[PDB]
Amino acid sequence: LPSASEEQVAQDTEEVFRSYVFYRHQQEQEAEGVAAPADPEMVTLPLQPSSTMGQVGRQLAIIGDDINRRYDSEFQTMLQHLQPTAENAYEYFTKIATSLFESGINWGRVVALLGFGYRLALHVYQHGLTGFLGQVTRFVVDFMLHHCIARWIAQRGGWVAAL
Amino acid sequence: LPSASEEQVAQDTEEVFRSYVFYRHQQEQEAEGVAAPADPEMVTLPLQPSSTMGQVGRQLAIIGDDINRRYDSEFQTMLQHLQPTAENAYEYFTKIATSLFESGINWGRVVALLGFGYRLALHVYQHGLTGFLGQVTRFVVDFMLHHCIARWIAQRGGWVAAL
Ligand SMILES: [Zn+2]
Repeated sequence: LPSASEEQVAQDTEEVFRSYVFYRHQQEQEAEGVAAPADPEMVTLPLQPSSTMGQVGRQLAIIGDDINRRYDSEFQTMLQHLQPTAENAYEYFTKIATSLFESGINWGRVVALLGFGYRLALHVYQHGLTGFLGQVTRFVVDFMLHHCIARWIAQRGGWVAAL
Repeated sequence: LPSASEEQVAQDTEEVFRSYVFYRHQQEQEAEGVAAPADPEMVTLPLQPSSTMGQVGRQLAIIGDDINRRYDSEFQTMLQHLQPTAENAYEYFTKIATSLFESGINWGRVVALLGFGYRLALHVYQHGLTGFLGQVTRFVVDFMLHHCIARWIAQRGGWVAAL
């Protein structure tokens, strides 16, 4: 039977990324307590915990905690310099996302991209750019569609292959 | 010989919309003088006046002056209520763009979409959201790609068919 198409995977990315952000933020609160950076937008976003995509984004947040520390530490330092406008956010997002996939696609790099979206969203919020988390979501969804990441994931069996 | 593909047209939209915005803003300055709403972002954006897409966006700005007055007057009134965040801008953009093409595609509706992008960009700038004109450009480019407007234009002979 047919598994998810490129188009279905590309649509699914919205929910995977929202779920990743939610559970990653929850994990950061668990690990850092009152030291965790505040972003109420990441607590209140749309969530369907029991859905397959909700489960996938959660699992990527969990495994990301252990495999993404390298990509992450740098992201934090290399974002301190970004200005809170939509254009600067887009330009930075696009340069870094492009660099992550220059030598091909793998699951660790997909998780890195989700984590970079997370850090970017958090940074712009901390610098006063509210109402932008949906925009970072759309940056991620659209980048993965047009840069053939959704196609690659469909070829691996869809987002469920990440469970 | 092959004319522009869907993909080529979709890419061309960036330059068409930037050129439309530039020349429409110039026309508004010519018609309104010191009454024209200020948006320096629309004067300094990237422009290639002699290119085909630069010529097309200019022509759409000119013919738009006479055919878009209906769509426009309403846009101005119905945007007064939009809040300056990326999310609200996206949600409004998407609702209105969707409504414009619900009963199909024609050139007047394509110009209406460019004009709505113009008004939205101007509104959010006037309400303090700077650095967002590229974002409205990307809303327009991506909407026209995924809503098969670029495909329709390719079927008409490409953006040059609008000259
Ligand atoms: Zn797209």
